[PDB]
Amino acid sequence: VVDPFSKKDWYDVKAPAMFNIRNIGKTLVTRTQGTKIASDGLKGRVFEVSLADLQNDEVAFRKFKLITEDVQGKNCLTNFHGMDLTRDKMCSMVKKWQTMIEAHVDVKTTDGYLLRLFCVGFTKKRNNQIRKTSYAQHQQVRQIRKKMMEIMTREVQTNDLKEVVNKLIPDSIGKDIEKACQSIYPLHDVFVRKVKMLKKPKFELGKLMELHG
Amino acid sequence: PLAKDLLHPSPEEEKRKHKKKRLVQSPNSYFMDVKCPGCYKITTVFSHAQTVVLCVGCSTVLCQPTGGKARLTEGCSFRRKQ
Amino acid sequence: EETRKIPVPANRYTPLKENWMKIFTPIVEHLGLQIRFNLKSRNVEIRTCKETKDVSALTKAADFVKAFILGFQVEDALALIRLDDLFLESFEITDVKPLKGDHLSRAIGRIAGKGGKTKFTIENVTRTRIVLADVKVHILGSFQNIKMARTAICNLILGNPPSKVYGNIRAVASR
Amino acid sequence: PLADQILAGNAVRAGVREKRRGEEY
Amino acid sequence: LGPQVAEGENVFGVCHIFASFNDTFVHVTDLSGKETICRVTGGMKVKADRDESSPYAAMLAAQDVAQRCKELGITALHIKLRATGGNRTKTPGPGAQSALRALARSGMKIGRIEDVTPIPSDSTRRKGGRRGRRL
RNA sequence: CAAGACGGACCAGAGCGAAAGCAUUUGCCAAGAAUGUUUUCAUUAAUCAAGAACGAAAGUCGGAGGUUCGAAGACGAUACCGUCGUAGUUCCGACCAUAAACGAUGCCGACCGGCGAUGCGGCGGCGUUAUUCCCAUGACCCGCCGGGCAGCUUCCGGGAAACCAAAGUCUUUGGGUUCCGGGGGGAGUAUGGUUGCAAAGCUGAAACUUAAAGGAAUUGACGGAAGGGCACCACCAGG
Repeated sequence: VVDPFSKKDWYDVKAPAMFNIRNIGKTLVTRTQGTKIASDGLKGRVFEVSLADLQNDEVAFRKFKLITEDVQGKNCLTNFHGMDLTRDKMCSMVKKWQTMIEAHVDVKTTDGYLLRLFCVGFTKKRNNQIRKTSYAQHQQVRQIRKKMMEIMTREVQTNDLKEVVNKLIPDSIGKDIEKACQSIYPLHDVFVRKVKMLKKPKFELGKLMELHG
Repeated sequence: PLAKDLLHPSPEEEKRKHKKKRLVQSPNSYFMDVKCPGCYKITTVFSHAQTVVLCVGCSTVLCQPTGGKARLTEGCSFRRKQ
Repeated sequence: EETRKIPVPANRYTPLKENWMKIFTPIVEHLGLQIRFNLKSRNVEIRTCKETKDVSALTKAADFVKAFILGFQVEDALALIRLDDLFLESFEITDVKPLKGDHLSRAIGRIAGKGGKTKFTIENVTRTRIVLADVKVHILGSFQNIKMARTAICNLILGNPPSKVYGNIRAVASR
Repeated sequence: PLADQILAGNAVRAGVREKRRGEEY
Repeated sequence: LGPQVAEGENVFGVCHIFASFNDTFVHVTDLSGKETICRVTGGMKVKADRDESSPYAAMLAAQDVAQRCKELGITALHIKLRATGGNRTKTPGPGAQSALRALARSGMKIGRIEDVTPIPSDSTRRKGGRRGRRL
């Protein structure tokens, strides 16, 4: 009987300073009427904004998860939550005559953000190859999978969340795996594809500030 | 075909065949003298050996067994017999 | 300005180059859009310019090349250009019945028939176009003709003989 | 073609039919 | 009324074009998917079960959200197609393609178009039987 | 957040296992083929009754669990369809021993055409790559051998033919060996015996009846069906 949208107000949400573009959009939240506080309803929102909306010249097939947990008077604050891949890229990348290799770790970083990682790799046909298919044998698969697990863990465990997300912008971990596995079997297109975020420590306001600058 | 001297085949056809399917069968393996780089001793080593042959005085490894022919240690010199 | 990205599979690269001269020509003389063939990412980039009008045709331009990606003929793809309300629906064969191995291979055989006669008969009667992937079936045509062709396609893969489906679909053509 | 087949099924054929029916000095 | 954004920049929302076998949902919400704005079904427009899932039903459903959104200030929408998913089909039906073409006629600038279906690693058993197909 | 299910796309001219069967990562356990061998024993071998081991799905007894699906069952529309849902579907502990359990095609051995592709192992060789890699090593390239899976082709021959590199080396008929057939019904029925909690499995006739039963390829009629054409002895608009 009454229009609800006229009662609602807006908030300006922005990404942290680690991207070239900081503003990401606008969010509509119901106003506070004493029963429920608008900040509490904004404390548990997870966003999905692609990478190309954050950087100009970078690629588009990567998606980032941003958790929203703080507002500062028309200044909404965001934090990293996870990273995925676009489904249209993933379906096109899986061809037929090549082997798909998985690897996952449960890595704990230096400031408590326990993450789960997933990686995928594809064998590469050589330029002078006459054979149709390029299948990697099972022990070569296990060797690559063991190498994939150990390189990714040693890149995150000794690091905190600052330079880890700096590695994810050009996918430097994928460039590391492709470079380091040439001795076993030539990989074609290796990428970290899914980042999860299991165990969150006690929330505090200090480390969020240098993330936002 | 249908006329070839099966008693006198060409020697290139013989080494191509399986070792049992030759006219009179003969092994593909051989014995060889190996000079250890760390000594001057001579050791007779089977080409398809399955155990790590050690030097008689140096007690160093000479060959490592593999699926087929033995993999000699790098730096060693070998000469086949006969 | 607006831009769309269209992936191309590796098996579709050969007919895309072979039928290239008849693809960009309707885009430039009649549609007024600029396209490029990005070899580095294997994508077809279609984008606007200063010479384009009729903003409805941008989505039609994306559906133009997407039909050729899935395997439709070129002349069937330009049939989407000059018509205004044509839709494409796709479904896997095992979306309706669990078929494994040899049973799945014979399901594709009943859709085609000897020399594609069963597919061509459904193609000619419902005035649609049907292409067969390894397991996917794509149908392009007007919405009421889709449901008529989908009904005939499903009854083929149930195991009703192609003689009965050939006879029945010609009687339904009288409506 | 699909569009040729639809437009042929939407319009009417016409044209060829010859019907044979029917001074100086 | 509306967001306090100048004419140069546009406000982006998302939509969930959930096109099942029976109707077509057009659900426009915020970037988080938490605050909803407009959601119309196939039963909003035509009171007939014959054209419950028709492209004409989705065309009217998509347009009426588009005239609704322009006084809320949002003239830019991201696209999320969705089929039934799970055990059932994966490619979205013609209702989603109709609604996508319908709401683009309102002149709103478009964002990113991509497919989200509930893709299983593998599902459980099919609703149809061993023998049963659609018909 | 929980509960159980099951491992897409990669997944194939593929691989393993005695068959049934076998697909997320990692650790362990004991197995196995093939290859390589100038290693050891020296005929230790092939084939089958009962017996023994295993034997999909469904089903029968005891527990655990029930997400999904769903025989029976209850409604609604018209045996086809939809909603809900018992037993069952999942695990362990015992039974049952059956499938189009298929190559509708015993096992072991000798001989007999071609090709170029694949999986594993082994050997040999110019070269490209690990940002011209500083020797080896993996990844490709070329060739050869062995054992496999699986194609295409052939006046080797064979066959009723479809077709078969075995279904060939068969009236020019004998390598060794097991099971089993004898025109169609009566009939896997009656009885007996035996195993099984049961359901049922294994073995199993006769009297009588009948001139057929059946197998392999090929079209041709075949009431008709779909397309065109012609006609005021057909119609439309009319007299």
